Amino acid sequence: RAFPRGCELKDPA
Amino acid sequence: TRYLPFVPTSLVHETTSFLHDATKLRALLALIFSPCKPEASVADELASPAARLEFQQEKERYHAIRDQHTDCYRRHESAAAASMWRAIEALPSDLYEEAVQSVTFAPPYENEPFYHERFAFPRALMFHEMYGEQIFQSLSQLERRKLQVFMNLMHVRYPHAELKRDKPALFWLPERQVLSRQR
Amino acid sequence: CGPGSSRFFSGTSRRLSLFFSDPPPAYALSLHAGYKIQAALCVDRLPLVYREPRYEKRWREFKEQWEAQTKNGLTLADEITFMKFPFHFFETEEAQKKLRSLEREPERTLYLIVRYGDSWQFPLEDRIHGQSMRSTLKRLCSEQLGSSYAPFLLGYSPFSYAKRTYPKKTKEAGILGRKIFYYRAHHIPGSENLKLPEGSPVSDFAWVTLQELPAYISPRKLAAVSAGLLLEE
Amino acid sequence: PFKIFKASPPPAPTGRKPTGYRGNHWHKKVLYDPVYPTTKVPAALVPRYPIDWRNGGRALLIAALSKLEGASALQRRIFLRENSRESQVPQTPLSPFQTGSSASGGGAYLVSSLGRKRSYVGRIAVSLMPRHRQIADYQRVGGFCSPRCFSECSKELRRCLCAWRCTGFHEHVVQMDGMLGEYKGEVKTEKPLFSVLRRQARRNADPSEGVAFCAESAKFKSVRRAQHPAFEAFDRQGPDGPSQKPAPRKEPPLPFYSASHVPNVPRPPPPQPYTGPLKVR
Amino acid sequence: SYRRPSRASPTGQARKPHVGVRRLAAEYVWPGVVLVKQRKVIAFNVETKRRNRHFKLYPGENVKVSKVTNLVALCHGRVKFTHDVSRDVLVVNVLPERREELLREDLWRYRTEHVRSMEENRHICFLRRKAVRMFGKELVNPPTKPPLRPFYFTKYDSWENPALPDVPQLDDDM
Amino acid sequence: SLAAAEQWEPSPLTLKQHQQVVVWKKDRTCILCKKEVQGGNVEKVETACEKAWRFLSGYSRSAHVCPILPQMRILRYGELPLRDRAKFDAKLRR
RNA sequence: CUUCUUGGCGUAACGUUGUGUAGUUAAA
RNA sequence: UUCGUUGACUGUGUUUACCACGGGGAAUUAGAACAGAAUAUCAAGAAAAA
RNA sequence: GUUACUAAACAGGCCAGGCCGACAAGAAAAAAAAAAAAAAAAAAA
Ligand code: FES
Ligand code: FES
Repeated sequence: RAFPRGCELKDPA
Repeated sequence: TRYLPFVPTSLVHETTSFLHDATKLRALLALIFSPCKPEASVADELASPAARLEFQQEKERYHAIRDQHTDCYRRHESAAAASMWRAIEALPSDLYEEAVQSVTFAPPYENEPFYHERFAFPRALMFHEMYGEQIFQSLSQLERRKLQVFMNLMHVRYPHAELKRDKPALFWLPERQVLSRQR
Repeated sequence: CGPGSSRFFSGTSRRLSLFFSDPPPAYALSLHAGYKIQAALCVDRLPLVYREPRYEKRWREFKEQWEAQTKNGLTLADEITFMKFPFHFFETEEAQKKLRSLEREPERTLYLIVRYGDSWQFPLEDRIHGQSMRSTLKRLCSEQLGSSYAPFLLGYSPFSYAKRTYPKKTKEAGILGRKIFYYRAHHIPGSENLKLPEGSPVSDFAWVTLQELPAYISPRKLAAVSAGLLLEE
Repeated sequence: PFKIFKASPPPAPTGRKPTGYRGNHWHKKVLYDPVYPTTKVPAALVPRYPIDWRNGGRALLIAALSKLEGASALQRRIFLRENSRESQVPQTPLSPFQTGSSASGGGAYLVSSLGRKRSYVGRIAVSLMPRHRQIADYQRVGGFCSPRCFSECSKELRRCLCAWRCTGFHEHVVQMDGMLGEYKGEVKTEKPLFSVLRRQARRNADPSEGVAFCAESAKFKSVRRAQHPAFEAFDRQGPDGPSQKPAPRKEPPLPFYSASHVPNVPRPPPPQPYTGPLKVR
Repeated sequence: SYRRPSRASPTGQARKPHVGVRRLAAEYVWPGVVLVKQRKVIAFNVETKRRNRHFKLYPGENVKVSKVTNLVALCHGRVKFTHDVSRDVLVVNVLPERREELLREDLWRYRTEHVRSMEENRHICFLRRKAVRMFGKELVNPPTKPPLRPFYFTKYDSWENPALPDVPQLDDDM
Repeated sequence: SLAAAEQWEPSPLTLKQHQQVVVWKKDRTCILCKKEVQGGNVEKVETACEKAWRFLSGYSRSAHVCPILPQMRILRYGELPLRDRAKFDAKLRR
């Protein structure tokens, strides 16, 4: 199953 | 009427003069802040590297040996406390109330107008009373001077230790005469 | 360990009342879960002479000498050293140039032990229903040890407790056993020794050190009391 | 004399900031309430008398006495108290090093100090007594032997001998006397506290029963009368059941009429916690 | 000679306090929403008063305390209330959840309940919560349209306008 | 036992372990002394600062005698970790 | 092994706008 | 401890509780991002045979 | 799921519009002891 993304994956890298 | 505690200057004349005399004040302050060597400039040293190295070595040895020695006493005290609390817990609920009251217990004071007798510590049980003569005979010159000064300052602090016992009424005055006095 | 009546005594009343209650007492007893409540007193005499450890003396003397060399010690001015009080004693060296005895074994600690017949134990008394353990201890002192013997009590709380269950025949009488609470006390120096009151259940008394205690008291009682007894090897 | 009609001293005036005059800053909530924060009183606004010999010279004399006795005695007393309050059960011996193999610590004070990273300088600063309450407490229990002699030495003139030469076995005597002489009941105060509360002894469940001998059966029997078993249970365990009528009136009925059914306040306060001794398992 | 009070007509107090809850149970809120309005001023004999204003509520899970002691939300979720028997006060919590349809079978999660400690309050919030952030859940009929427009433009916008395009919802998990 | 503890003769290894030592919490400069320090550095108590040694030994009633006294952490040599002991062995040799 | 704190206090919170003082324009 | 410190900062982003409007101003969010500077606090220290 | 806002009358009365560059902001740390006694220093950090 897919998983929700963490705080790291939401920063403007 | 109702009275309030007080200590008039006349009954304590000694300490007032002691603290108002400039030279005695200077001596007391020097004793408090001894030594009086300066500590502001960088060049102010009251010791030397070798001197304080030897002092540190001696202090470390002393602390190590004292910790090695007193640890057995500490363990024994821990065991004794465990036993005491176990016994108190084993006591019945009727005796619980008395078994937690400490030596100095006394019923509350009433301002009217298991406790058989007042608590009084035998003066013969004080450590310095039991071993006063031996320690005094084994003291040094500086220690004797220290004891003398300690005595004299104790007396200065408490000129009326016996007078309070003898005539306690001299230290209680009415409100209407106490509250009307400036500081 | 063995308090049996044969080893305790035969043909007496007050002594056997405490340990067996075979001659029933004249007062009301106090049971806690079927065990009679008793207070035990453990009076001690502190050493009469003072001993100081070498490391303490060495540290103190070295500090005094170091302070003298470095000129960092206390001032202690003459104006605060000499002001003519009745207790004044100081004077500069320059001006000077111009088994029942309390005195036994003064370098150790002693404990007062009591002989109930052939058994060596500590003073013991029963608690009468409704009275304080302090009152029980006072009665113990005044009736078993000496009418004028009043050692200093260290507190209202016991320092240890012990239990003893009676045999089948004795427990059939309605009392399962006796539970004892021990209390420490100090023999005030300069106070008179014991003087056994007439009719007191005590047969004899002694003042023994910790080392000699096991030579007289049973290992069970020693185990019960050693946790609270002071440390001295 | 000793017996006297003492006057109740007037309360000391707690200062206040000259602000917030229209609000009630003296709610009875506990610091630090998230929704009822307490207004602080700055130390610079607490009214204090000007310094004279009664408050300053006495402090100087007590400080000189402490100097003569040595700050090491005060440090040792504080350390002994702190270690005693935390080592009331048998501990395993603790060394201060992972490989010393011979050095012993000297108390759980070591564990506490390591855990809190306590300030070596801070202990000396405390022992030097920079605060009024500290000097006042030294004037009262300053004696080294206080755990066993309390304030009896507060005026003794040879008291410094204890500080100078009370060590080893004598320190052990002081501690053993103090453990038996200290209080072990409930403390009752409304003032704030933030430290580990001193121990309160647990209380046993059963009480003691009085028994007297009866020769008619040659056995010991209870002193108290029989009563019905239900009455015995009510007297021993409590009211029984989850609900009962209130206590019957013990005073003669009032001649006048009063609305005794009315509660004291429209909105009663919250229940108070049980601060008394706990039971024994 | 009657002293007319200053708060007589026409100079009475225009705006009333309006102290109390401003969001009911199960309502959806986001950070910054004032759950309860409260004031710092306190009456001089509070323990004798009876009006409900004087007795404040207490923050709980995902709730802050304001300068004037307002209780405000800190996460996207649904409101829940609890009763503290020990302190005899009401506690405001927010269970974190993403926007989705509020079903009848899920209403029990927002019941007001009795607790003895804030630890038990946190435990109950965890037990009633729907899902955790790190695992998420299958959203049941989540919204898909942009949010309501700013108040100063229009006060009476339409929720989930079918004429508007679908836009991603990437703010309600924070 | 107690007798052996009273008669204890500390070995030189034990004395070295009991050697006191200053560990610096943070970087800082002395205002009046101008000394420069780095956090985590280890020094001997005797030579680290004489003015601070005054308070640490009992010949000063002021805790501000050394301007960076609060940045000190006084530990015994035996308590230090192996890494720090090896790293600063040279400056702690006495 | 992401990050232990932080842009006052204020249970009366300062008079909005304007004028004046002051700030900004290698751009706006 | 008699302990530091000045975040009682400089800016970009028009999103947000309340609501006639004005004074987001009885005194709402990390608009959880971004560009600078500053202050305080680290962590680890495991293993004591027969 | 869920009971909470709400003082109109010249109704029964309240108001001091102010303090703080810091023991008043404030990191870390610390913080107030039953009864009785001693002391008569309005004293927790
Ligand atoms: S200070 Fe009281 S007997 Fe030592
Ligand atoms: S480091 Fe310079 S005076 Fe202490």
